Amino acid sequence: SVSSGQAHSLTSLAKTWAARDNEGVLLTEKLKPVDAEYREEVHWATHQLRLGRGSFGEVHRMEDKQTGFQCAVKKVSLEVFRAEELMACAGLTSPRIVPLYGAVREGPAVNIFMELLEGGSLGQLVKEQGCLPEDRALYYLGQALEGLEYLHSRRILHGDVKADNVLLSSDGSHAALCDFGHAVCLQPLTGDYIPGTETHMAPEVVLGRSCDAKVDVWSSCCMMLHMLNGCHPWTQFFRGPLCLKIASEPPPVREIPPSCAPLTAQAIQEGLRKEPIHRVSAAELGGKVNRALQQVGGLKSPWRGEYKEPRH
Ligand SMILES: CNc1nc(-c2c[nH]c3ncncc23)ncc1F
Repeated sequence: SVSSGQAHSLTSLAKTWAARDNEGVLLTEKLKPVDAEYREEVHWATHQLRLGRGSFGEVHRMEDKQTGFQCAVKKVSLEVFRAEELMACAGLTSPRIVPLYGAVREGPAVNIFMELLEGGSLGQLVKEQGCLPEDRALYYLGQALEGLEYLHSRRILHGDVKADNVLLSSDGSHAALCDFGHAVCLQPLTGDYIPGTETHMAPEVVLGRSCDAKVDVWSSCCMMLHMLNGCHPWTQFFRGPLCLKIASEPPPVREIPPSCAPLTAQAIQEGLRKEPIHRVSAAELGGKVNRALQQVGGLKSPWRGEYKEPRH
């Protein structure tokens, strides 16, 4: 059956789902079961207009019929369901990670319920604006790294850090990490891995070497270059596949715009060190990014300003 409760009940129940009628745990007052049940189109209803596409399923705006509260729902098949989806975001203290409202299995699918962020993704903002000004880029990279810092401290690796997996609030002030389908647990180094976006992959993952929290740091600076240039790393210079180039070529520091401040350029360099032992952690890179943001003048640029042309 489907009960109200707390994160540990959901995670241990997530292990039984990932190991393989209506069961789960709702972690918030907004979503309420009726007679210990919670079923699609019966106790809650999906909206027709889709929110987007996740890694292992489409994301929809839903609405609880009793309470009237709306949330995001990602339907993931049991055949591709990973317990790390919920363990990466269940009961987290950080505001820079999209909070889990609950997870409920209904037959062959698992319905993951998450808080709505109405501002769209950072990827959509970059597509619309063309590219973001330096202070806006630093600001969002700073908040992404606060989220990563917190995840890494809890032995969780995101595994697909990019603009599409960073949601924004309506006013652009708050940013948070979403989509934990590539999430991996860390031991006192990584375990089993699902591949993220090729352009954001660290050299250690392509070389087949042992990976750790520093993979998300590499990806976060690839996301920084994307924000600044309007295009992913590598793609202006090479055509796919990129794995042999990522392994052999120098890190894409040449894609740092020359307009950038000293501390911004230096921050991107330390985050894009090829050897993960030489590469800064999330917490360390976050410090550099905050200091670089202060150097440039803080967050001055307007929320959805003019269209800056991407690099060609
Ligand atoms: C589209 N990809 C994903 N999106 C969200 C998500 C949560 N809350 C949201 N609010 C507004 N848009 C989107 C979302 N979660 C996981 C995903 F894989």
